[PDB]
Amino acid sequence: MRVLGIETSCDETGIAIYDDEKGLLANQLYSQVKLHADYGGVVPELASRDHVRKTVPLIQAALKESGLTAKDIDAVAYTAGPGLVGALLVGATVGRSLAFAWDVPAIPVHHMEGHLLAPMLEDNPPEFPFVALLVSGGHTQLISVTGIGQYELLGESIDDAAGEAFDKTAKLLGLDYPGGPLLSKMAAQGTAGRFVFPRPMTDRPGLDFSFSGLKTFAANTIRDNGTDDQTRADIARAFEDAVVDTLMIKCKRALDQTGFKRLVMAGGVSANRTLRAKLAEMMKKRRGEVFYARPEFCTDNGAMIAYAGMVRFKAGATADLGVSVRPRWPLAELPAAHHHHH
Amino acid sequence: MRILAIDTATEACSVALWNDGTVNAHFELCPREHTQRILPMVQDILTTSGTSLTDINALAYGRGPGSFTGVRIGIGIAQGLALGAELPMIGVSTLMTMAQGAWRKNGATRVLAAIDARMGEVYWAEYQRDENGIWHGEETEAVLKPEIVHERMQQLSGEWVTVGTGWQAWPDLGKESGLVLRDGEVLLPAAEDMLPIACQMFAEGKTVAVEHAEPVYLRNNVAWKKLPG
Ligand SMILES: C[C@@H](O)[C@H](NC(=O)CP(=O)(O)OC[C@H]1O[C@@H](n2cnc3c(N)ncnc32)[C@H](O)[C@@H]1O)C(=O)O
Ligand SMILES: Nc1ncnc2c1ncn2[C@@H]1O[C@H](COP(=O)(O)O)[C@@H](O)[C@H]1O
Ligand code: NA
Ligand code: NA
Ligand code: NI
Ligand code: NI
Ligand SMILES: [Zn+2]
Repeated sequence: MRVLGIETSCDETGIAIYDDEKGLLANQLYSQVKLHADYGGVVPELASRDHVRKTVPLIQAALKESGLTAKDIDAVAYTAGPGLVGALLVGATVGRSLAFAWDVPAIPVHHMEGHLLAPMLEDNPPEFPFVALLVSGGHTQLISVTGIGQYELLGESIDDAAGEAFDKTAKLLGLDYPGGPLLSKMAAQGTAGRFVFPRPMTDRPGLDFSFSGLKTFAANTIRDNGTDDQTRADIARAFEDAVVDTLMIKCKRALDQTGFKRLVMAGGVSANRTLRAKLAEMMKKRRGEVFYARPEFCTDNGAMIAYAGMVRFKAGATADLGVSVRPRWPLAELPAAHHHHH
Repeated sequence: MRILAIDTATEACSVALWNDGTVNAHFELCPREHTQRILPMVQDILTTSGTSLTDINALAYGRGPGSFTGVRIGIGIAQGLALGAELPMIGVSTLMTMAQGAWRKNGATRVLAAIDARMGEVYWAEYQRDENGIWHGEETEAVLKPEIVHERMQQLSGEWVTVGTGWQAWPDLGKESGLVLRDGEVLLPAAEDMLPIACQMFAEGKTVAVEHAEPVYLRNNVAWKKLPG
């Protein structure tokens, strides 16, 4: 069985082909970095425009890369949400009509479920149950995962997602949009403990997050200190260390509250090297295991969609001819289903 | 041939099929329902006409202008179908489709097409049909403020037919233009009126492969101001 997965939820066009026996047969990506860099954020209208330009040639490149023809595709899966309504509609309209013309089932996919299942594309995938730390640009959530579509929300951000927080602070540091990975490289050149940022919501018990207060602490440290490369790197490190320590403390609490020995980390921020190292470090001390996707499957991609597409197709999540997108879609709303990973 | 036409650029949702001699058409008002209605509409017209997607020679699509989302639904569906069934694509102007509609209804040969573009502007076009049925004026397509439409109207003469939502939004648009204006009785584009334009385009080999399909938005200043420097 093969599934063509389509990802167009934000500012990245991801196309992939997943074989349930052979694994991933193609993976294509177009990032809209250059388009949104000038504006310091994602302009939805420009994002939807670039998705139209890139969707079909990336479908074409993925069939060429895999040496596959139409008849080799068993189903078409597309991100139906969450994300930008305009961006989402491009992937979903192309995907639904392609499925119709190819005479194959169409699979609307939850983008956060794709992120959650991205470690299943690597060797030694996690077994159920596990705690999932979904940490991207749009979301920051803690989920108790007992199976496919059995997602209990343990905690979430009350304000800014860890992704937005990384991007907002990097903007203050003069870095271009999105600044999350650049702030990380800048942080590696900094002195440990030069500046100390707070670990928000770790004073009292609970699994909810807050990161807005960290931007404020960064702006106050920038204004009150030296303009040089070294002071900026120390600021970047104290910011990065504050986020990672907060995410680790919350994960510890989630694992202690659930009693689970498995931690899955996914979403764009799960590409962060300091976070991958700290969570791996914590899991070894607890005599548990950490699971993550390759850094390129942490950020928005088509591989996670063709995989979750394969899972939802075997579960029976098929769409009729209507095309529908959900800019907001809770992980709790997804139906319980079996996991046929073999 | 066989040409399938699709349009979702405005409040309307339409499908049409030219089965060589035969025209099967379906037009409906779809506010807030385009994505729910367009594929069942494509399937119905294929069922009705007794044609299969593989037996279609070209896919004609509403290239725009109009609603940004609407134009994209059109190109998105059309791209999916053309990629899936390996079909060439024909991008048809929604302003020219209305020009054709006015000719179909009452023989209008001189059409001033105006779509409400929102933001106080209209998508404007001056279309003139020759003896062989070709609409001249594709070069006049622009997103304009009513004062600039007035200026454009000052450089014209004679009798013209008005078509589109821009005349509905601005009924005094042609006031003191110095032209003779009659209602074209066309408010929205219909996929049925894309077919004769597309038949002509196919014959002339003015068809593109699915990767070359392009929308015509006319309005491109859609972003908030760029960062300082
Ligand atoms: C469309 C929505 O559903 C939405 N999608 C996204 O937010 C795009 P993402 O690829 O999942 O995550 C991008 C975020 O991940 C951050 N990031 C990426 N790599 C790094 C790095 N090494 N270090 C730190 N931050 C990093 C980056 O700054 C950015 O804010 C969502 O998943 O909610
Ligand atoms: N969330 C959405 N899901 C599906 N169709 C949509 C969505 N947003 C807009 N559309 C369609 O696009 C048309 C034009 O959108 P607008 O430019 O906002 O007037 C609407 O009348 C809807 O049929
Ligand atoms: Na096979
Ligand atoms: Na068919
Ligand atoms: Ni149906
Ligand atoms: Ni199971
Ligand atoms: Zn994402």
